[PDB]
Amino acid sequence: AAAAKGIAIALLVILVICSLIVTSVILLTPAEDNSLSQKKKVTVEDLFSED
Amino acid sequence: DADTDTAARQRVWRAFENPHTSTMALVFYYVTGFFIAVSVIANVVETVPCGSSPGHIKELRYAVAFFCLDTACVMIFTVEYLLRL
Repeated sequence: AAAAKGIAIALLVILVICSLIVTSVILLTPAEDNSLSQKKKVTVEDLFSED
Repeated sequence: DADTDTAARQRVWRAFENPHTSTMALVFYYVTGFFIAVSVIANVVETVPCGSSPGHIKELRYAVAFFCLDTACVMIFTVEYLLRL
């Protein structure tokens, strides 16, 4: 019981560390925000515009 | 009545085979069960729209990183299989 609870807590810690390692792995190749123009394209009208 | 179960690595891998060696076997089996559970639930949840699919990204999370979790867990599976061998 008490020893079983202690060893359960030990394995809980050694799985928490592995879960944190997994979080580090998933954040090792993150792409949260991608740089992109995300605005209007180029048409012939703006070519013939004074701009 | 005559099952005659016994108890350097020859006894070590038997102790691993033992379901309960207090400190060692409980850890060895609980952590593997956690790995298999997280693996199967990850394989399940990669289908729900909001989880990992273009089910809510058409308007604009769908982070394809559960593949890394699958790789890690199959790595655990194969290293454990090598240990069993």
